[PDB]
Amino acid sequence: ADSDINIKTGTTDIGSNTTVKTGDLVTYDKENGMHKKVFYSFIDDKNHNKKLLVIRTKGTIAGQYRVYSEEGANKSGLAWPSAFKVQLQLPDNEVAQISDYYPRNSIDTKEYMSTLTYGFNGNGGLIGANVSIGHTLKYVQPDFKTILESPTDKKVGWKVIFNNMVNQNWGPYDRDSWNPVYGNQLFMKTRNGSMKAADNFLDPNKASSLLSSGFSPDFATVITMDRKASKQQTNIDVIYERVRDDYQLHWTSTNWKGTNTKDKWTDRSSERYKIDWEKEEMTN
Amino acid sequence: ADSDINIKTGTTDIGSNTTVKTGDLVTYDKENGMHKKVFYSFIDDKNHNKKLLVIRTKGTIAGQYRVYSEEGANKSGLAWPSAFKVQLQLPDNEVAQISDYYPRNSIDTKEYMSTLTYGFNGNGGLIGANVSIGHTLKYVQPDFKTILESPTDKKVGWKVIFNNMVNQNWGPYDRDSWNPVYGNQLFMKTRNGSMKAADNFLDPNKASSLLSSGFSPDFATVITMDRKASKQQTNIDVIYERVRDDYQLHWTSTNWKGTNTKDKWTDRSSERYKIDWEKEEMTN
Amino acid sequence: ADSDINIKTGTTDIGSNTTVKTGDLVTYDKENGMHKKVFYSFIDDKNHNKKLLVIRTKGTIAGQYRVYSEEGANKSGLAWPSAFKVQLQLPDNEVAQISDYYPRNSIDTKEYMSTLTYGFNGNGGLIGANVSIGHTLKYVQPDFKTILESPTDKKVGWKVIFNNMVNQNWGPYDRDSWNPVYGNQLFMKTRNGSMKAADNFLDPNKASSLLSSGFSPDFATVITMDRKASKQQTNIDVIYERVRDDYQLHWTSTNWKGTNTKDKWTDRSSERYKIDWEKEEMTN
Amino acid sequence: ADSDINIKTGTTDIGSNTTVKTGDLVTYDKENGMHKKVFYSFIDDKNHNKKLLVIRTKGTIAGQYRVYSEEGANKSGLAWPSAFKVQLQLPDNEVAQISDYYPRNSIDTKEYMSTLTYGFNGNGGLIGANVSIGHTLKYVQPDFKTILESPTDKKVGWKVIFNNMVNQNWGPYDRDSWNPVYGNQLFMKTRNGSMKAADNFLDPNKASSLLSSGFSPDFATVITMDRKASKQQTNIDVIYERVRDDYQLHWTSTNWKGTNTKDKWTDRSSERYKIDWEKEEMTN
Amino acid sequence: ADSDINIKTGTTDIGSNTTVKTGDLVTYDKENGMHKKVFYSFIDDKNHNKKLLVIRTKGTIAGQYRVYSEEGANKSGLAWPSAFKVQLQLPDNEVAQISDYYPRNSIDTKEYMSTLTYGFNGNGGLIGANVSIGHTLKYVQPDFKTILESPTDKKVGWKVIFNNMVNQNWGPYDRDSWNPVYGNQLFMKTRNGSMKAADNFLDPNKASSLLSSGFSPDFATVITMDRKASKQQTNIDVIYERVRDDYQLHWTSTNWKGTNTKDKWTDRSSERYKIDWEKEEMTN
Amino acid sequence: ADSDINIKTGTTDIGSNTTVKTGDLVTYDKENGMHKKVFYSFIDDKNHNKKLLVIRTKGTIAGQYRVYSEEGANKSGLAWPSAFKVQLQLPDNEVAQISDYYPRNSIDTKEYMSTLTYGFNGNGGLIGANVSIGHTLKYVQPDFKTILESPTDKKVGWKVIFNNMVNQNWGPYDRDSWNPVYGNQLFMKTRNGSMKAADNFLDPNKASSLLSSGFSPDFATVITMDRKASKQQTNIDVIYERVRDDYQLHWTSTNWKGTNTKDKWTDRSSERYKIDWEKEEMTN
Amino acid sequence: ADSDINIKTGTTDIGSNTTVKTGDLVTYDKENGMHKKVFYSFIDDKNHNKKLLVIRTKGTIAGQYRVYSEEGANKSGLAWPSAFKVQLQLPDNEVAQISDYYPRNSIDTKEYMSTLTYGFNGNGGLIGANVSIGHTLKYVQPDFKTILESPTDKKVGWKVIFNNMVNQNWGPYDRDSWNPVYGNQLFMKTRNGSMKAADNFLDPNKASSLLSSGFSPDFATVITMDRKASKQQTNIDVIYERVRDDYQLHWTSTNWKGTNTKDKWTDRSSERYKIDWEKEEMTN
Repeated sequence: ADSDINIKTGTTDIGSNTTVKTGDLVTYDKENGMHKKVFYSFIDDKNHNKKLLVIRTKGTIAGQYRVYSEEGANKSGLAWPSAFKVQLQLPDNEVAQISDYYPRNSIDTKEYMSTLTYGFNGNGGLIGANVSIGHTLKYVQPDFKTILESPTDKKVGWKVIFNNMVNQNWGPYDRDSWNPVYGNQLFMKTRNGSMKAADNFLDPNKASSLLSSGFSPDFATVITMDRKASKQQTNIDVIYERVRDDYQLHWTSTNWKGTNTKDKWTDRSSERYKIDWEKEEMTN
Repeated sequence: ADSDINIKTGTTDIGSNTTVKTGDLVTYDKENGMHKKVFYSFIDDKNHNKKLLVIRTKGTIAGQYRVYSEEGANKSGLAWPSAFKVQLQLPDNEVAQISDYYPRNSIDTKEYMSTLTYGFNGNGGLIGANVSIGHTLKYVQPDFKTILESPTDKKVGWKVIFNNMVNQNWGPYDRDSWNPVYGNQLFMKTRNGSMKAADNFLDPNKASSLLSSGFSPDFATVITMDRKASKQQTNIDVIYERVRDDYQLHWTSTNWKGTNTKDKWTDRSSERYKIDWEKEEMTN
Repeated sequence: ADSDINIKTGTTDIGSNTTVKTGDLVTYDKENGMHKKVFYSFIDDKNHNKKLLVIRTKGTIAGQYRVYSEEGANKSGLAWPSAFKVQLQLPDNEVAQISDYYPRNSIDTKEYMSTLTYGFNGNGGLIGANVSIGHTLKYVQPDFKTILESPTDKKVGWKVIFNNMVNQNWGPYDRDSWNPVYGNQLFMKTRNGSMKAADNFLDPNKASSLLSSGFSPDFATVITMDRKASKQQTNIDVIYERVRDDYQLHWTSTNWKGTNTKDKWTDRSSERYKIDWEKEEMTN
Repeated sequence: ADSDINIKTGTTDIGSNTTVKTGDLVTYDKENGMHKKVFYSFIDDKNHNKKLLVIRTKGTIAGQYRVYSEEGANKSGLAWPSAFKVQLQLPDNEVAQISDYYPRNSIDTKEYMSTLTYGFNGNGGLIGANVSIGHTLKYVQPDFKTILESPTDKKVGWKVIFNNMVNQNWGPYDRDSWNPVYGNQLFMKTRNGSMKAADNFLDPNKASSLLSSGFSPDFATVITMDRKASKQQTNIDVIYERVRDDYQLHWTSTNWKGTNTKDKWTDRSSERYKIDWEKEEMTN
Repeated sequence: ADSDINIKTGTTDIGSNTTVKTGDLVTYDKENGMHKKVFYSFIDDKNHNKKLLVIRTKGTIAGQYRVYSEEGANKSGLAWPSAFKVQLQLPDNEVAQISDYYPRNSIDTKEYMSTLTYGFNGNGGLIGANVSIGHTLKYVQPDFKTILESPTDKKVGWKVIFNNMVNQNWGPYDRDSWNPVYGNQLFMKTRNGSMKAADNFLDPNKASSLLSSGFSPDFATVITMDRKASKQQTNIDVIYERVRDDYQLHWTSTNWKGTNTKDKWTDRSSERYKIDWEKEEMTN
Repeated sequence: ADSDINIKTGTTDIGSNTTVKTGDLVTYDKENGMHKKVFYSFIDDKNHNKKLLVIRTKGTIAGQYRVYSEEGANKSGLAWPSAFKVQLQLPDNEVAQISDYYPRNSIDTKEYMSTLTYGFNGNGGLIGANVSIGHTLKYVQPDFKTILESPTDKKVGWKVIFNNMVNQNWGPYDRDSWNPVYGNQLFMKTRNGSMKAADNFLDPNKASSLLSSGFSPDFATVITMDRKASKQQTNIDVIYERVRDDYQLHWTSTNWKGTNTKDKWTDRSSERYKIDWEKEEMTN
Repeated sequence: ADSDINIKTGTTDIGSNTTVKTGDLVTYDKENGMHKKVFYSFIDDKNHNKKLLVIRTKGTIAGQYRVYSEEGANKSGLAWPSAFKVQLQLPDNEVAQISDYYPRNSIDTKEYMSTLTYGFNGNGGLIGANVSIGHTLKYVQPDFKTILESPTDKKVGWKVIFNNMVNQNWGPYDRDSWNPVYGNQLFMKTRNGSMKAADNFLDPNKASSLLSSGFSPDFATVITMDRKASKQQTNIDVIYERVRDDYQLHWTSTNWKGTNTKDKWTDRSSERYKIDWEKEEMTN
């Protein structure tokens, strides 16, 4: 892009020959098991008109993939995290504004084709099967899709939701995955087994790593502030969320039918913060 | 290209050993939900005869993918954005001129072939089926095609229109996608379901990310101005648009037939701007 | 190549530790809708015996893809650009000479093979079907082929002609694409439709981007001049062309048969220019 | 990411123009055969508010893949390592905190498709076989999955567990791999052989290299400490583990049926360590 | 290679910290339409014992792809270039010697294996069909093969000959391509057409770009000379060739049979040159 | 990894702004035909607490692929090297310790999924053929697998053993490769031939290059030593091994049955060495 | 490797901040048509204990692919080069030793798995067809294999032998390629033709480029010498070889059967040389 306009590389960039102020803020949630890391770097480029503070939202959010409760030798349920979210918010009254953020929403690329279709040899003719022709396509489906919640001048949000999961190397089961005979098969182990329901749950290790241990954010954001602002201080609200579902399962005495509610429980490890732009330091 | 003429890399470039002026202008639309970011960098290279101001049109445009209205337990509609556009315009009287822009329109590459065709073994002969031979091809179709509206010395425009969308992992449905029995199936959930029409709409998360939250421009442009101009100031008109369609659906008591009008509503978050070339600053 | 002779990289290059003169010339065609950009960079390397001026032919040429005329509810035509050309010419009397140019004409790579052929099991024998064996191949066909018109010491020409186009994801139709029953199907929408012919044309957005808006040159050239020339000035003739065709269509009351003439109309946005080698500046 | 916000590369980084202190600590387990390497590098960047000590956990853990015992000409067993783990722990009372770690848990990418499905030619119709359509998919399964145990402010853990193994180039056998007739076939050599059971074990060289010799960690971690801490010293607990299983096998006089217990034995080469932050040295 | 011996990159190279002399020689053939470009760069490295002059043979050779003559409404011919050659020669008496040249002759890589062959189920047995097994292979065939004519201390030659060409996307026709019924089909348009033979020739644009306009050399060579030579001057003979064939065609009143002679005509734009090693300049 | 923690590249590295001592030790085995090369480089980084001497084990080990003996017109054998090994050892009493080594043992990656399996159309149902489903898989098998012998604080060992070999482009024969009718076919030429057995051996050139000439180590190791050690000297034991097998073959008057013993003969070109850490030199 | 031990790149290398002596030696064989180029670069690194002279064996060896003799209208032969070899030798008495060489012998990588095999549906059972299962495999076979002759402290040799060749795009014929009916088909043109045998030979241009013109070595070697040697001079013996075969062919009056002898003739362009290590110059 930059070099495509024949501009020398790095000419239209920022963060050079200046004294920046980085930092390190670490916080842990003893109850929800959520790790927090908001590594920052203040930018005060002279050529750049406004101030900057690139916010790197590191850390991790645990999974808590465990059997929360059992209700008999044939009935039991499991709670698993379904959507880790980070909706950072900035108070309206503050003049500070979000101006750039990564990741973002990118186009999804398909690859469609057509193999063979003709009216044979021995054989007005506007059959409806004209769409019933070669339809070869291809694309990929990551199990967790890092979406970007539609931001604004105040709130920048992300949502890493559950797309689908493969079980027993058979069927890309998703958040609904309903089979009338067997119910849902998201984390099943035996279809017609007679084992204990609490113990008849798919092993967390042989599944996606995100569910078992957790997920680690690596998202980034920059907030821009007027250089001539009287008060060089704002409020950063960091919010780590989790959406546990209720993947219940019961034995119909013939096969195991399971039902999963949507967003049964939520967690919110919100945390206030203060930015000392004058000191170019994010106070803990 | 440059090195292919044996020129040393970077010799025929601009933006070196000079003092450039960058900046930051952020604006948000409280009603249309449109974000605006026009990050700029003034260029005043001595070897280069004219002035420059590379305009980087960042920001985002929301999607507003929601059920706008319902008209009964069997009839309802949805409004979804179809074409985000950025048609920046510059007044005619101003001597400032656009000279380069990215992205542009690139050639589309196919890959055609032929598998097998012959007159068997046991078998003048100019059958019409000579085109009915091996026709294997391959290419890709992004769901949103970032077109470049044919620019001029004043107006440089872009249009990120909707190419197609895949639903239920079955059929690359597009802006027309008409099936006489079922109507349009762009965002359907159940074909023969009996659920509420307002609630019988495909979930925004399991679709393209652009529709749900929105789309973020990353387009760039440069306007060149005479170095000996008496008045070192022009007018930049930044325009963010959206084209919501009207994807209604109704139950024929047998199956759900939906119709989508074209360009039912539009939005235009136009914004005047002033460039202080003398100050090498884009005033807010 | 250079390093293959064990020469240090960049040793046999030009454009280093010297003062070059770049520039910017912008011009627009109010009638033909053609943009012009001849970004230049003068080279006066001391080690290099001759002078240089690398000419970068940027800009764009509009498409003007519109329904030029209609001749009844069943007969109508469309004019679409078929070959954008840039034939720069330099007057013969001038000693200035072209010496290098990019792009050029490159070899086309096929990939041929053979799957299976044998005289079975139960089965002198020099059948003509010895060529009727495994014939698997593969290669790519870009829709617009940037050819290099055979240059000389005076004229360097390019021609970006139309190779083929895919319609309805069915058939790589080309500049002739004749089917006796249906005529030409380059930009058809309905084969047996009853809609208005002027409105029965394939949408420009769902086709190649070049036809709808236009095409943007990025070609480059260098002209070399004697360093001891008495008159340090020549004449650059920049020429942007377009070849609109006449893709008419008519309804045979059974199906739509269309005919496309070849090179029905042309445009030539020729422009004289003057090079001030003494000033190392391209005067507008 | 960094350059996507147009920041100059390396601007938002640490570890520059400062005097760091590296080191080398080597320790070996004469009994368990575990190698230990905790290569370290102290960081005291002035711009960075806190202290750092990036911990590189090199070394190796042997496999001890040998026939531990035999119980007759037809019955014998083998002990093989199933899960190498490194759960470094830091005492709670110490203010030192973990802030970043690599590797982490990444999304798993599938690639799903659909080949062909239609209601033929000669042939309401809501068959249950609508999911019985083209389901072409592909992905990769590494035999050892480097998982990241859900960390916290004190404990950062890893677990390189056994995913699956291919035997005789036939069947991706895993940790359960139960066939009722033949039992488990993880490390079998002959299915209906009459050879000695202790000698009827798959050769360690023609299997995964990890089991035979061992596995070498290359994991990394950084602990951050308050710069104004009164006591500049903490306690690093490095722990190398192993989980030997009991892959026994017996001859049923017709075929060899083997059973593998889960986590029969474990090893823990825990090692206390002391960090002299004042000296910027990790004492052995 | 160099770094594989642990040598620092660039240590065993030439052309550093020295004053080289480049240049520019341009010449055009007003009759044969051949462009000549012998861009040069003198090398006088002190560490290197001998002198150098790396010769870069740029320029182009036209195609002259036109209907040379017609001999009736059914008989006509076409002349097309078949082998562009550059055989640079240096006089024997001169002590100057060629020492390195690019391109060179490289190995051709195949990729072969077997799919399936077995003696079925129901079925000494040394059938001759043991070679009639899986023969899947793959490789590529460029249409023009840049061969390196076997050089010597005096003559360094190249030959870019015609390998094959694809017509009508059907059959990789080559320099012989004989079919008894239809003759040769190298540049045919209609097999059983009744159109004028002079006009019944494949369009040059829809074929390889080399034939229509021409081909551009980019070959390189270096000649090494004794540093203590009394006479610091030699003679460079640059030779650009072309081999037009005679692709005639005639109508047998049933189908068009064409014959192509081999090397019917040739062209030789030889050019003497003088090297002033003392001046480190290639005089025109 | 390093940059993933946002550390500047090269910050956590060693071997900079210091004076290192390299060297060159060459030795050849006149009898076993083993070449020895232990290229070294002493490291004395001030920031690094300990000393270093990176040991690069270059050289080669011959193959000696020849017909060692013949025992009649129908019986003969061949000796071929099966496992080149380099087990460097360091005496226990010496405080010097191995701390890092490359290559190491890496995970093996498969690629598995399913094509198609269903219960047809016209057709409780827990058939054992549920594993008999789409089992498409693929991976690579190098013929010589560079394993890493499980090291310790004293001995670091490698073993490049024979995985498999392809003969006659038919069958990936391995170290056992037993066919009851034909015996082993590792290096056979004719299955039912009548030629001399000593001459009926597969040509060494049309096989793997390692067997014919030999194999060249490129392995590396580093030993770390206490900086405050009283005696700055240890003993490096370099050992190059070879494991010739006995691939005999005999004619059963119908077909050639061959047998290959395991590890029939071995060679050990052990060599003592002395490191003068004080001189920073490896004495020959 | 180097950076894998966390060593800074280039730390354990040679050839830096020192004055090296390159050179240029050119020689041509007027009879055998062999070019000779032994480009050299002396290395005298102070840190490195020994001396160095990296030998780059450039040049070329002609092919002489011509019809050597004809013996009747039906019988004729062709001589073609089969194995270009470079066996450089150094006299035993000289202390100079070879220590590193490129290219070397590398492992060959296959890619094998199974597609489908099962005992059907309607169908102890240890059939011999258990090896008759999915055997999909793939790998590459270059036509000329650059082998490394097993070197020693004195002689370093290479051998670029003929692997196979494809004729008529049908069959990868090799050095034996015997078919009883047609004989050898290495360079045949017509199988049942009646043309002159001397003229019935495959055209050299439509075959591998190596045979027609020749092959160009690019091999490299380094010889190391004691720095304290009394006599700083040795003897380099450069040897370029060729192995012409005798590919005769005769007409059996039904088909053309050809026989090719092995190594019928050889050539040896040996050349003595002298190294002046004191002068750091390779005298011609």
